[PDB]
Amino acid sequence: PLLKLLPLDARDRGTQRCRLGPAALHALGARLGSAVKISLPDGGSCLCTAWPRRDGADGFVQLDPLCASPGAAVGASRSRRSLSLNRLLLVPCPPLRRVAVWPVLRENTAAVLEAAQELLRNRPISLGHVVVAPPGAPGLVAALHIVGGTPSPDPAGLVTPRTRVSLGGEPPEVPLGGLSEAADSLRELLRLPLRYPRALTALGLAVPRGVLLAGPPGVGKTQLVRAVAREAGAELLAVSAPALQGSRPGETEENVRRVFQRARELASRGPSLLFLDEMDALCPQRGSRAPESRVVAQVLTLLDGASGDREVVVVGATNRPDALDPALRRPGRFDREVVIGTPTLKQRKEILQVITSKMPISSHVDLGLLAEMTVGYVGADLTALCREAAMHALLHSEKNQDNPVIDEIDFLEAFKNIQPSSFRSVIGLMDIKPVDWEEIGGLEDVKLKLKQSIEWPLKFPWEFVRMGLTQPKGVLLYGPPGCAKTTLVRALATSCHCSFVSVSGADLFSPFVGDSEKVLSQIFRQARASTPAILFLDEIDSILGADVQERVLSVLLNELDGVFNRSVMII
Amino acid sequence: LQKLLRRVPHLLTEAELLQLANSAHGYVGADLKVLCNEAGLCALRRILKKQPNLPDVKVAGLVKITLKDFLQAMNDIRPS
Amino acid sequence: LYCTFYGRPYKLQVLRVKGADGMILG
Amino acid sequence: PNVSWSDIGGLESIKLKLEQAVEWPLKHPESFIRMGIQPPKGVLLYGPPGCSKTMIAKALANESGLNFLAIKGPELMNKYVGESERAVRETFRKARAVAPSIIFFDQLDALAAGNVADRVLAQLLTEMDGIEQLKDVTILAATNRPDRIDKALMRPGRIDRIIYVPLPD
Amino acid sequence: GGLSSQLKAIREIIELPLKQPELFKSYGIPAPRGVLLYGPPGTGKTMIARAVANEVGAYVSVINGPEIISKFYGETEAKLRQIFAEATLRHSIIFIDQLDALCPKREGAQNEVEKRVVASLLTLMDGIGSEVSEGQVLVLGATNRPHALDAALRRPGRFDKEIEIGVPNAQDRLDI
Ligand SMILES: Nc1ncnc2c1ncn2[C@@H]1O[C@H](COP(=O)(O)OP(=O)(O)OP(=O)(O)O)[C@@H](O)[C@H]1O
Ligand SMILES: Nc1ncnc2c1ncn2[C@@H]1O[C@H](COP(=O)(O)OP(=O)(O)OP(=O)(O)O)[C@@H](O)[C@H]1O
Ligand SMILES: Nc1ncnc2c1ncn2[C@@H]1O[C@H](COP(=O)(O)OP(=O)(O)OP(=O)(O)O)[C@@H](O)[C@H]1O
Repeated sequence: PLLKLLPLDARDRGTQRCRLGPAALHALGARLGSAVKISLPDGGSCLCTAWPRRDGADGFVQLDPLCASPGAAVGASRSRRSLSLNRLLLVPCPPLRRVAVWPVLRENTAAVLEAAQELLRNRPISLGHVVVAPPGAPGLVAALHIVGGTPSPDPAGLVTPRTRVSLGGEPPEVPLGGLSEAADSLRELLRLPLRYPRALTALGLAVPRGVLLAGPPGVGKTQLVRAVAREAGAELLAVSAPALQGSRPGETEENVRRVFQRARELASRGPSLLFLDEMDALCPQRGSRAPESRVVAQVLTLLDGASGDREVVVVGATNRPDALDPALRRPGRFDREVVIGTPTLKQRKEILQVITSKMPISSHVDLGLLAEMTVGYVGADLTALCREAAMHALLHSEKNQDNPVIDEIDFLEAFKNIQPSSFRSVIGLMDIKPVDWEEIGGLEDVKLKLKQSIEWPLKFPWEFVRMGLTQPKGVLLYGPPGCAKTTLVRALATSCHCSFVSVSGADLFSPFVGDSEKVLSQIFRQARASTPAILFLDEIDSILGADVQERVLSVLLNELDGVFNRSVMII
Repeated sequence: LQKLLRRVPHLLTEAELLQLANSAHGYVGADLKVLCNEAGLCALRRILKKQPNLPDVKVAGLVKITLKDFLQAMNDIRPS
Repeated sequence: LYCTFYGRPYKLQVLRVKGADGMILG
Repeated sequence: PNVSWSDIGGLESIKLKLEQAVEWPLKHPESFIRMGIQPPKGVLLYGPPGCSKTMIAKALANESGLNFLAIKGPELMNKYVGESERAVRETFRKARAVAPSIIFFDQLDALAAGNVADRVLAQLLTEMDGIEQLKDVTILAATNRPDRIDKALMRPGRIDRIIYVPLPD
Repeated sequence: GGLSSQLKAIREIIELPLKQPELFKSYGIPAPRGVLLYGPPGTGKTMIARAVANEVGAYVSVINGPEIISKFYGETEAKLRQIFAEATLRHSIIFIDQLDALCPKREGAQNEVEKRVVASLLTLMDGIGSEVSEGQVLVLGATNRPHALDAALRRPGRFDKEIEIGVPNAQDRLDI
C-alpha cells in the first residue's frame, strides 16, 4: 500500500511528530507517542513519534525530521513523492543511563551542558544522528551529534529527566595559473599575521597590515584573494560598496563601523580579513561627496586605529592605481603594494593549459601560435575565447555525439568576433625581444662608452668603487632620426639581465592616461621597487610638452634628485 | 642600545656592542627602532623551520635572540 | 470572503482552488 | 564593388605589386622565408591627382573576395571635438568582424591646430598596431604628396611598400 | 526580410536550451543566459524579439524600458524580482527591451534610481541560475546603443552573447 507525502503544518514545525491515518496505526500496532523509524527514499533515515490526524482519513503521511542522518534533510515535498508502507518500523526504546554528545554552537561548559539537557529532554534518539534545535530556541547550542551511550542506541532509545549528559567529541574550483609569481609575494607578507596567538604581542611589532593590489581590469584580482583565503582559513567580509553613500552627510560611517565591529567579533581564535574592493569609486564631474572618501578617511583613521587595538589585516584591490589619497600612501594604512601586470608570452600558454584541461579538446591544437596571435588580451578574454570555441563546436556538429572534436578551425573562427580589451597599451612595459650586440653594425666606440658607464656599474659594483670612479647619474643620447638609439638601449638591457621600465611619448598621447604627473610618479615607484633597474624615457620632448608643462618638469626634476646593488639608471 | 629598550631578553648584552657602534655610522631614531622590528620578529623564522608545528605560545616562551640577525639587518635597513 | 482592511470592507470572490494533492476544481 | 581590371586598362605591373602584399603573405609565405625578408603590410600609393587611385583600390577588392571600407582625408580633421575618434575605431572593428577586408584611407599629407591632428593620430596608431599580427586585414592609403607624409607612419611594421601610379603611357 | 544568417543563430541559440542542456555540460560550458541584441535605430530588433515569442512557446515576460524610469521611490526591487521567478514558475523566456533606460552608466550625474539598480540586476542574474532544481532562464536584452551599457554588464554569467543587426546592404534591401 502506497501513502502520499505532504508538507507539514505550522503546528508540527519543530515538534518531532509524524501524522498517520488510523489504518496505518492499526497495521503498525503503535500507541500514541511511540517511536517510528522512517527509511527515507533518497537515502538516510529519521526517527519520529506517531500521532493521529484529526480528519480520520487514511492514505496520507506527514513527517518532521529533527533527529536525522547528516545531510539527509530531504523531507521537502515539492515533487510529491510517495512512500510505501514497508519503510516504516516500530522500534523499541529502552531508557538510557548515559549519553555522549558533541555540540555545534552558534557564532563556558556549564551553560552548554544546561542547554544540552534542556533540548534533549524526553526524546527518542539513535546513534550517529544530528539533533537540530528548533528555530527561536533559547541558548547557544545549535546542534548535537550523538556519539555513544551505555545501553547502546543502535536500535535507539529514550532520554529521561534522570539520565546523564556527557560531552565527547569526534567529527569524522579553478586553480588559475599565471599569478604564481605574485601569489607567493602575498604570502611572504600575510603568513606572519596568520600564525599569531598573541605571540607577536610578546616579541615584536607588527609587519604592515594594509596591502594594496593593482592591475588591469580582467587579470583575476578578486579570485586571487579567495585562493589565498582558503589557503589559510579566514572569513572574508568582502565589502565591495560601489555606492554605499546617499544624500545625508556620512550616514554610512555609522554603518561601516558596524562592518568593522564584527572584524573584532570574528577575530577570536580565527583569522579575518577586510576585503575592500573596487576602491575605484568613479570621478564625479563636480567635487566628490564628502561622505564618499571622508568615511574613507574614517576607514583610514579607523584603520590606523586598528593599531592601538586588535589588529585586522586589510587587503584592498583597485583597478587604476593612481589618483588615490596621498595620506594613504605614507607608512601605515596602505604602504605595501603588489602589482599584477599584463601577462607575458610564457604563462599565457599556462593560462590556456589550465582552461584546456577541463574541456575535451583534441591533441592537434597549437599553443604557441594561440599564445602569439592573442597579444593584447587579458585573462578574462582567454576564458571567453575558450568558451566561444566550445560553442561553435557544439553549435555546429555531427549526429554521433561521442567524440568532442574541437580543432583549429573554430579557434580561429572564435578569434574573429571577440573584441580586445583596452587599458593595456600604457604605463611601462618590461620584457620585449632579445637583441644581441652584433645586430647593430658599426658603432664600436659608442658600444664601449655605454658599457663603461651603465653595465659595469650594475654588474661589477665592488670593482667600480674600489678603483675610484664615479657613477654618472643619468645619460642622454641625441642624434638624427634613424641611427638606432632605441636598439642600443634594448641591447643594453639584454646584457645587463635587469628590469626595464620604458616610457615613450607615443604612449602618452592616449586619452585614457589621467593627466600624467602621477603616471610619471607611478613609473618611478615601480622602478624603485624592482631593484637593479634601468628607466628609459624615450622621446622626452614629447613627455615634457614641446600648465601641464611646468608641473611635469617639476615632478621630474624633484625625482631626479632625491635618489649589495642598488640605484636606478635614467636613460 | 643601552637605552636600546631594556626589555626583549637574551639579545647580545656583552662588551661587543662597541663594534656595532663603531659599525654605527648611518642614520638614527627612526631607522634603529625598525632595527627592533628587524630583530624582534626577524628572530623567529629559523625557529619555525627546524620544528614542523607547535603552539606559538610555547615558541614565544622559547625565543632566542641571535647575533646573526644584526648583520643582515644592516643590509635590509639603510639609514640615510 | 469578507475582510476589513483598516476599516475598508473587501469583497472577494473565489474562482479556483488548487490543493496539496494536485487535484484542482472547475 | 563592381570595377574590374579591364575597365581601367589592365595595369599589369601594379597588379603584381599590390598582390605581393594582400595575397602573397597568405598563399605563398614560404617564398618570404626562403629569401630572408619580413612580409610587408601597409601600402601607400602616390602620384598625380585625380580619381585614378580610388579606382585601383576598388578593382583590387573585386578579384579576391574582399570587403571595402573607406575613410576620407581632410573631412575628419575639420570636424568636431569628440567622436570622430569613435568613428575611426568603429571602422576598424567592422573590418575585423566580417572577413578579410581592405581599409581605404584617403589623403595622408593633410594630417602632416596642434591638438586637432594629434588625438586622431593617436587613435589611428593604437588600432593599426592591433592588426599588426592579423594577416587578413590590410590598410591601403593614397596620397598626393610624398614629401609631407609623417615619418611616424613610416616604421617597418605599419606602412612599408611605396608604389608610384603614373599618368598613362 | 534579410537577416537569414542572424535569425538562424537566434533560433539555434533559443532551442538548444529548454530542450537539451545535457550537450552544454557534455563538453565544457554552462548553458548561457544573456543574449544581447543591438543595432542602429530602425533596424528590426523589437520585431525580432516578438518573433521569437510567437514560435517557441513558453511564458514570455516583456518588461518595457521608458515606463520603469520615473516612479516615486525604489519600487524596481519588488517589480523586477517578482517578474523573474514568477516566470521561473513556468519552466520561460524573459524579455527586457530598451536596456539603456533601466540602466545607464552616467557617472557624473549620481541619480537615486541609477546607482543601485545596477546592483538590482547583477545580484539578481547571479542568483537566477537555478542549479538547485536545474531550471532555465533566458534573458534577451535589446538596445540601440550598447555603447553605454556599464562595463559590468558584459561579464560571463550575465549578458555574454552579442549579435549585431546592422544597416542592410543592396542585396538585403532587394529582399526587404
Ligand atoms: N589565471 C587567470 N588569470 C586571469 N584570469 C583568469 C585566470 N583563470 C581564470 N580567469 C578568468 O578570470 C575570471 C575572474 O574574474 P574576476 O572577477 O576575478 O576579475 P577582476 O580582475 O577582479 O575584475 P574587476 O577588475 O572588474 O574587479 C574567471 O572567472 C575566469 O574567467
Ligand atoms: N647600424 C644599424 N644596423 C642595423 N640596423 C640599424 C642600424 N641603424 C638603424 N637600424 C635599423 O633602424 C630601424 C630603426 O631603429 P630604431 O627605432 O631603434 O631607432 P631610431 O630610428 O633612431 O629611433 P627614434 O626615431 O625613436 O629616435 C631598426 O629596424 C634598426 O634595425
Ligand atoms: N526586416 C524587416 N522587414 C520588414 N519590416 C521590417 C523589418 N525591420 C523593420 N520592419 C518594420 O519596422 C517595424 C518595427 O520597427 P523595429 O523593430 O525596426 O524597431 P526600431 O525602430 O528598430 O526600435 P528601437 O527604437 O527599439 O531601436 C515593423 O512593424 C515593420 O513595419
